[PDB]
Order: sequence, then structure tokens, then C-alpha cells
Amino acid sequence: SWIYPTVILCLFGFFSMMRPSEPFLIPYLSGPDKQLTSAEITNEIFPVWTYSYLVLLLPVFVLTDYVRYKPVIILQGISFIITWLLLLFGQGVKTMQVVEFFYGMVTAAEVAYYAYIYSVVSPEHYQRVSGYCRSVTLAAYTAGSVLAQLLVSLAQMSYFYLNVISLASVSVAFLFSLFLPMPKKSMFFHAECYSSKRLFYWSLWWAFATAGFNQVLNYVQILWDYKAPSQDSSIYNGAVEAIATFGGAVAAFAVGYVKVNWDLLGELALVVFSVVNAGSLFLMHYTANIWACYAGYLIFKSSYMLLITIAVFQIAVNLNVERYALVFGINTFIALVIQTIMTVIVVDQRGLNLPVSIQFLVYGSYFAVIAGIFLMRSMY
Amino acid sequence: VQLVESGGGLVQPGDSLRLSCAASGRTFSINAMAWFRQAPGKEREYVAQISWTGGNTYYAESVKGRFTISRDNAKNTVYLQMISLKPEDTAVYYCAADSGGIRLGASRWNYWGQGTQVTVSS
Ligand SMILES: Cc1cnc(Nc2ccc(OCCN3CCCC3)cc2)nc1Nc1cccc(S(=O)(=O)NC(C)(C)C)c1
Repeated sequence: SWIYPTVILCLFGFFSMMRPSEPFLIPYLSGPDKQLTSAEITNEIFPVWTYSYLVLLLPVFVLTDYVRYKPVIILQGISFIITWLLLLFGQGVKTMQVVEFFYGMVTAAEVAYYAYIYSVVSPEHYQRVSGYCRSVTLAAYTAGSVLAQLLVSLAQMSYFYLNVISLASVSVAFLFSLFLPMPKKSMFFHAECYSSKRLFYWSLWWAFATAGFNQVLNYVQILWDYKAPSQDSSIYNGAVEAIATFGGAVAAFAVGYVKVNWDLLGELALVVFSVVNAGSLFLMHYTANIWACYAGYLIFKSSYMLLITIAVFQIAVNLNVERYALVFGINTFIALVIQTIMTVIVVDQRGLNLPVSIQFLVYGSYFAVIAGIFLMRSMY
Repeated sequence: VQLVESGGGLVQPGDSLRLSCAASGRTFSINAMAWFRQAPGKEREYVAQISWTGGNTYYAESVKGRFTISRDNAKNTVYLQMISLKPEDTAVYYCAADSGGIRLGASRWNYWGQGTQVTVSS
């Protein structure tokens, strides 16, 4: 009774998340196919993702529950096809900004993928089935990244013929999405807690830490292309993106394996590993070597996933399943307001229009000021 | 837009050359212009790029440091000043405008110029 909706939803999650072209994006955008200057990608186009995701977050969250979760999963599958049709044939800077907007829909509509299962499976088969659907997303993007490198290296496949595989993959994803059973109840429509000392405190580090994480991962392929232009030397983006994704998975798994009370060791473990994020972000900035810049990416992604797991674990210790949605929905919206303010001032063309060379001296220092504030907050 | 070039010719080594590009006809929607190069028995080669609304420039590594691309919106012309020429530069230099809008196409550059001849030799 639970195996059909999960098999169809896991197949959609696997095929929609398998996109070999993702690691080779800036190499593709700033190439002979859609030759676009680095300053045009970082300061004009990319900011449009956080602006559009911010606006299309509350409406889609309320829409996902009003109409059932299935209608919005089909919408995400369409936005996948539109994004990769423009990413293949669309030309110019203004078309790439539309691609940024449509990817904000793709990222804003994934709420219905994980929220769908709760309304179609029994409560007991929820944590197990929620794990199956989350792990198939990691296996798909870690296998897809490995496929990208194994072709670009041992087969000399053009970046253009990696978006064709990405388009073919998400086109199949929007074939199972039409076959999922339609839910017969939502969480809120058809179905004060922040006062706790822990929940508000733990939500602030989550909201602030994740906002910087999204900012760092945003302009990271631009940094790699700056330290080693893709048209001059070999670039191992696919192998690096796969190992970093795999490394982050083990960091999250290890957090739940060791049984250590996250109250006498909960705040300290978030300052020690937040310092590691800052230390790993200055290395990516101050090093002329591309291998040391790859290693800094591994440590940043692995280290961050080791705390978002601890922050999430502590947040969700007394809340119901119904209160996860509207507590993790606010935190994801606060993190976007933080990200938008940082993007407007730092990266946006109308703001400071800082290049990617100096940007990581800001992101690295951003994580160093969160550690001090959460270490200087212990005042006596 | 109808891009017509000027300023080509034969110049010894060490002499300069300024090339113009008078865009006209639908000049209202231009957001980037570039210069390309096609040496004899070769393919088109990127040489430079200038943004219209702003002024941000972008040069090919080989030609950087002696090529300078500037806009003159007032008259809608685009220039390319080339210094310290050597006999390995001789080519046909083309304009390329990326006019604007949401478009599907194979090249970022919609319209192209006729070409201007640079014959560096002695
Ligand atoms: C097809 C496409 C269109 N526009 C973009 N612009 C964009 C570039 C980086 C972005 O990362 C911001 C932070 N992210 C961290 C994880 C969630 C968001 C978000 C959007 N990327 C695209 N593909 C893409 C390429 C490399 C990495 C990423 S991603 O890390 O942000 N998302 C996954 C690949 C992990 C699904 C996405």
C-alpha cells in the first residue's frame, strides 16, 4: 500500500536529480557555445536566482498544500524542461536571467517532493520512506556528476552534449510525475512555538549558516574558472562535485551514529566547525593552486553538513510532523532574506558589483563573524 | 543593426591601427559588441568585447595589453586600437553585435560586419 507511491516518487527523484551538465555550467556558459563574460554571469545573471526564489517561496508553499502536493510536482517537472530548453538554445544575457528565474521555481517547488510522501503513506512508514526518497536524490546527483567527468575525460564529450543528457533525464522525470497517486488530504487546508529557548536559538544558526552556504555554492564554479580557465587547462569539476557530495553525505550520517548529547557539546561543536568553514573559505581565496581550491571546497561542504545536521536534529526534537513544515518553512524564508540582502550589497550590479576574486574574502569572513557572535554570546 | 567597418590596411611591424564600427538602423537595442579575427587559412577568433550600457571590456589573452576596445554611444561607433603589431596578426577583422531580447540562436552575436583587412608585413 506504501510501495507504489514511493517507487514512483523515488524514480522521479532519481531521474530529475541525475543531471551530468550541472558541474560543468560555468565552463559551458563561459565557453564557445554561449560565450558570456565572467562579470556578466556573476554580477548580472546569477543574482536573479535568489531574487526570484525569495518571491516564489511563500506562494508555492501555500499553493503546494492548498491544491495537493502532486499538481506542484508536475509543475516542477515542467520548469525542469523549460530551464534546459533555454539552457541549450537560448542566447544572450537576458535569456540567461530567465533561466535563473525558472530555476528559482525548480528550487522553490521541491517542497512538494518531500511533503508529498507524508500525505500518501501511513505515519509509521514515514521516516523510513522519507529516508528512501532523500537517499535516492544523493545517489542520482553523485552518479550523475561521476558520469559527467567520465565522459568529459575518457570520452571527450562536449559540454553541449551533457545538457542533452540532462534534458533527457528530466524529461523522463516528468513522466513518472504524471503517474503518482493524487493525495486525498493536505497538512493544513484539507487535513508561539518559537518561545522555546532552544528552537529560536537553533533556528538562527540554521538560518544564518544555510544562507552563507547557498551563497558560497552559488559563486563557486565561477571561482574555479577564475583560478584555472576551462579553455586552457583540464578542469575536474565532475569528480570534485561527486566527492564533495559523497563527503557531505558521510558527515550527516556520522552525526547520527555517534551518540553524544548535543546540549553540553552542542554550541561548542557549532563554533569549532563554523571556524573550519571560515578557514576553508580563505584558503579557496588566498591560494593560487586549483587543487588547494578543490580541497577547500571538500572541507567546506563536508564541515557544513556536519552542523546543519546537528542544528536540524536539535530543532526537530519536540515538534510534530505538522510543525516541521511551518517551522522549517520560516527558517528557509529567513535564510533567503539574509541571502538577498548579502546579494544586493555585494554581488548585484547596482550594489558593490564585487568580482568573484574578492567575494570569498567576504564569505570566508561571514562565517568567522557567525562563530564569534555565537562564541561572544556566552557572556558572564 | 548594420555594422560597417573601417580603418584596415597594411602597416609595418610596430605601427598601430585603429578600426571603427558604425552601427546604425536599429541601434536602440545593443547590449554588447565584439571584434573577431579570421587569419588566412584559419577560423574566426575572439579578439575583444565591450558592453554597450556599461563599459566593461574583455580581451583575448593573446591580444590583451595592446588591444583596446572603446564605445562612442554618442555616435554609436566602436573602436579597436592595436599597438605593437607583428606579422602574425594579419587577418580580416569583423564586428559582431549582440543586439538584445530573449532569443534562441546558435551564436550570442546576431549581426556581423563585412570585414576589414589588416596586412601587417614589410
Ligand atoms: C540549470 C541551472 C540554471 N541556473 C543556475 N544558477 C544557479 C547556480 C548556483 C546555485 O546555488 C545556490 C545554492 N545552492 C546550494 C544548494 C542549493 C542552492 C543556484 C542557481 N544553475 C543551474 N544548474 C546548476 C549547476 C551547478 C550547481 C547547481 S546547485 O548546487 O545549486 N543544485 C544542485 C545541482 C545540487 C541540484 C545547479
